[PDB]
Amino acid sequence: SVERIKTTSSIEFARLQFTY
Amino acid sequence: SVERIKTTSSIEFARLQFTY
Repeated sequence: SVERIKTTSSIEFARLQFTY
Repeated sequence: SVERIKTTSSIEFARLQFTY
């Protein structure tokens, strides 16, 4: 089966992850 | 008297508050 990945417009969660 | 609450499109101030 085939699907589409939905991407959030906000990367700041991952940047907060990196900083923390 | 009634009014409408205006919400900012950016939540990262509160997330920075939490992390800090």
